[PDB]
Amino acid sequence: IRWETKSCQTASIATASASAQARNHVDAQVQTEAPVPVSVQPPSQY
Amino acid sequence: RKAVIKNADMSEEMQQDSVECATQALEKYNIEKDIAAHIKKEFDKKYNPTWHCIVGRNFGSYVTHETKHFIYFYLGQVAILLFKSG
Repeated sequence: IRWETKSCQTASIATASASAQARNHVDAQVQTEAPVPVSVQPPSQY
Repeated sequence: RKAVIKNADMSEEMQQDSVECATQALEKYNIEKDIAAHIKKEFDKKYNPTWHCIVGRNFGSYVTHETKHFIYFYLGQVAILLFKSG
């Protein structure tokens, strides 16, 4: 005959943002040098 | 100077653009590095990244390309190699 009223509640939760990324690239530039440290005719005496 | 295509794995429209772009780059720059830089950047913009370009008078190469995105051609005595990979 005794009806008791009760109130229930569950705990809340917490989320968080995040990200993923594959490997990254970057540019590059090269110029080949053309040095010619060469004389005309060295008179050798080997 | 005169454009001569030796090999291509590329559509006809992109082939002509590659030559045209290199031709303009060769007109504007003397330094091969800067010519290559022009060609690469233009292709990334129009045909999506990532392109690579090598310009020079003396080299050999062995590279891997994505299908329909490789050309090798001469402008006079200067060879231009352009492709996508990555």
